[PDB]
Amino acid sequence: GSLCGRVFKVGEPTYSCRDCAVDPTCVLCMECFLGSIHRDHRYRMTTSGGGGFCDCGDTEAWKEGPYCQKHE
Ligand SMILES: [Zn+2]
Ligand SMILES: [Zn+2]
Ligand SMILES: [Zn+2]
Repeated sequence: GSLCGRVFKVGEPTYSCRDCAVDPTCVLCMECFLGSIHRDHRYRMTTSGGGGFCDCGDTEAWKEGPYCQKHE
């Protein structure tokens, strides 16, 4: 498996799963979030200030479902 790694653009929607995130900075991009188990979870969408990365593939960032359909 691989890691997404996408750099967030100013104003890009970011996705966090409150159930599976190891800490509050753990964030997924749109196309990963919708191809993962976390869409049926308690989640939150916030706008990125720019920078940071999509945490898809980072196994230590998630308690469950560290990968989406694209990256697994
Ligand atoms: Zn991503
Ligand atoms: Zn992904
Ligand atoms: Zn989740």
